[PDB]
Amino acid sequence: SMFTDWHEAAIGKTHNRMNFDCGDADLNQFLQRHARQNHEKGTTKTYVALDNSDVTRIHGFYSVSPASLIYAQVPGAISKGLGRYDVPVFRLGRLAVDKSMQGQGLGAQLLLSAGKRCIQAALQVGGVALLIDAKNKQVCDWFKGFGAVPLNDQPLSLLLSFKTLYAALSASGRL
Amino acid sequence: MFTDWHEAAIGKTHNRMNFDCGDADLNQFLQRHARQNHEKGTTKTYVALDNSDVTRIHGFYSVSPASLIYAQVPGAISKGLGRYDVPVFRLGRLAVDKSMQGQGLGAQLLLSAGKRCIQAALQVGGVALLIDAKNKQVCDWFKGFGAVPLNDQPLSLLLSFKTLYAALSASGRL
Ligand SMILES: CC(=O)SCCNC(=O)CCNC(=O)[C@H](O)C(C)(C)COP(=O)(O)OP(=O)(O)OC[C@H]1O[C@@H](n2cnc3c(N)ncnc32)[C@H](O)[C@@H]1OP(=O)(O)O
Ligand SMILES: CC(=O)SCCNC(=O)CCNC(=O)[C@H](O)C(C)(C)COP(=O)(O)OP(=O)(O)OC[C@H]1O[C@@H](n2cnc3c(N)ncnc32)[C@H](O)[C@@H]1OP(=O)(O)O
Repeated sequence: SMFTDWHEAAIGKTHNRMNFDCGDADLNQFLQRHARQNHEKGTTKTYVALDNSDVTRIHGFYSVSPASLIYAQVPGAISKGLGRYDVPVFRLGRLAVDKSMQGQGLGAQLLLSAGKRCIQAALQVGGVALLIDAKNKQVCDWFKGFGAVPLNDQPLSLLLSFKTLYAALSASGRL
Repeated sequence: MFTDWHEAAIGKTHNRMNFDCGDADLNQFLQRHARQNHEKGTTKTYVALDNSDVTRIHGFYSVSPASLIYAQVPGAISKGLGRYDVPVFRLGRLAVDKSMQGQGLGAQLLLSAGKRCIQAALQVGGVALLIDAKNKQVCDWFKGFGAVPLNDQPLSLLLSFKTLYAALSASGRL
């Protein structure tokens, strides 16, 4: 039942950013107004899930950028053995699926794709987790279902460690 | 310019004891932390190895992803009303053995660190190297490559990828 008739690419000028509605105006507007320009500037890189038949149709997207957190915010399961210093991460700044395609596994595939992409980059430049600011309790619970864990004093901000993500990629044959 | 060296990720074969850049904190980092931090993923360290002795470290640098709050970055323009970060890579360490200093190895490793981070940023973002200078002397060294201080921290500098890419493209490295 999982939707797989799509392919991943960097956001580009040919893609239909207007005909996307994930149900959250802020994410729709980011795709419309900011994703492509930010990608070219380098402030955040956005990747789209494109329909295999209509290559202009965006089924979903995610966006990443390098970041860091102070030691006080990081749960000990991640910071154990690292010393009392800033923790390098990648922020998953955006993740969205078009409402017409939701609940079909595309969000899960995109989260794992983002994690794989950041893990690969971290082999060159460092980083140990994805940092996620969840919009609400429901979204927070969605990320917790993949092993993301809340920051120490910010319950809606989560860390999904590359250790957790690597194990999930392994168990699902996605390495 | 000293060029009889090659670059590798820090590993178990390299001689981390026989290295002295004249700064004890940086020697101790190389001895105690560089390799373990590389394997843990908190910072990646790359060494300049003598072409005649693959265990001999002449210099090294270390990098990691980071972010800076808008308020620290000169000229940071916002697309929203809320708090935002400028995505960077920290150049956490840069050092050259005292016997090899003044021969352009530090400059070469700075450009190598910039190249490596620019290439990663093509996948995952980032716009500059962030450098915490040890003192005024080191601060001026980085300023010699166009590094600009943060707004309220004169010893912390940003070296834009715009600057680094121009040099690497001109020299054929990118
Ligand atoms: C960082 C931020 O931007 S936070 C804001 C996040 N974005 C939004 O809230 C925008 C609005 N919502 C959306 O875009 C989407 O609904 C998302 C991204 C939240 C969810 O993605 P969707 O594609 O809608 O749903 P999802 O990918 O969960 O599809 C469910 C399938 O994924 C997989 N899946 C979901 N959760 C799990 C899990 N915990 N473990 C294993 N597999 C899972 C399964 O295959 C599941 O199908 P099944 O439960 O029927 O077997
Ligand atoms: C991030 C941190 O860790 S801050 C702490 C920095 N590290 C230290 O302080 C440790 C102790 N010091 C050192 O390890 C070294 O002395 C360093 C890294 C500071 C300098 O590296 P070195 O290899 O000693 O010096 P450097 O690479 O500048 O050698 C000079 C050559 O570099 C090149 N170079 C240096 N500055 C410039 C410049 N502004 N523009 C162009 N080329 C330059 C030139 O080729 C120059 O040779 P020339 O002036 O004879 O033509």
